[PDB]
Amino acid sequence: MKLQVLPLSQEAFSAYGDVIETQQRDFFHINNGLVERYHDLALVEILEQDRTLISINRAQPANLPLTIHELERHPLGTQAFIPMKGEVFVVVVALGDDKPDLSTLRAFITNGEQGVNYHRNVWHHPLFAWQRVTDFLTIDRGGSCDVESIPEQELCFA
Amino acid sequence: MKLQVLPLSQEAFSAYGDVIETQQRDFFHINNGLVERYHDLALVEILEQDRTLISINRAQPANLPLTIHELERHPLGTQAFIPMKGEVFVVVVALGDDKPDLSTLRAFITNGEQGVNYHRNVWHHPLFAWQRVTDFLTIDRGGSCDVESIPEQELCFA
Repeated sequence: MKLQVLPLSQEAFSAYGDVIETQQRDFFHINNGLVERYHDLALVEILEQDRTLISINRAQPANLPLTIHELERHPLGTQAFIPMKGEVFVVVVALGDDKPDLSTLRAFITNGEQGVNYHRNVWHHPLFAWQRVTDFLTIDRGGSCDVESIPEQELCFA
Repeated sequence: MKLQVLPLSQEAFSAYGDVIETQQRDFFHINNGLVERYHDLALVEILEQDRTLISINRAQPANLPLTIHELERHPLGTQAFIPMKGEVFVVVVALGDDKPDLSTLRAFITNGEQGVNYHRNVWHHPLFAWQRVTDFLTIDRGGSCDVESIPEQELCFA
């Protein structure tokens, strides 16, 4: 089953989470104008844990052609990923209350200038780099989530 | 008044906050080993606000030679800064319950591979880039902090 990978945008990703980027986003000038502050880009949410967690996930690149078969979901908290050095990366998402609703499965490749923030219960493929090793700053609950199998998918670019 | 800038390290910065880096830090292997997760790097803390905020601060470079004279502190929450593209940056910190205790004033230059996380009430100079424009991913309360003047300081490298 082929799954076309589309460019990442806030509009197309609205149902799964937030896109962390500055392009076409509102900001406040701070100081003489030395700093531009692009406020509230991602809705962080953590349940059953007063403290949020900041970590660094160093993910290896995946074998090409990419072909996922599993999906995870964190019902207890959101999870953000921001490339450490501005590298491009891929994400696969899907909705569904019980199991992943295949009709809502989507694949997105970033422009190398945007991060991502998965909303609670959103199904997404486990982290993996694209082309070369990559460091991702993570912002989530990360405690102890839900893995589910799906019909093998072969990601395509076109 | 000259102020020598020392290399940033967790040991020397322990009293002001946390250093977000992977070097010599403990991590868990995830998957067959595709991802390495370096858990809890920074103590995020927010008061009088259920939600944490994630934004991007685009700071202009400062005029050389660097010479600060003000210091701010956020009594209500911590504040993290992580360079977007791995660029080096400088930080000035100091403690003190009421006003900045000048005997604890310190300046630090990062190695371009580390972020920083200011603890509550810690005095730090407002954000500014080094050499060239820089994007910083921020993680704080950012509401509406306390600015205080100090004897002019000229930062030096040696």
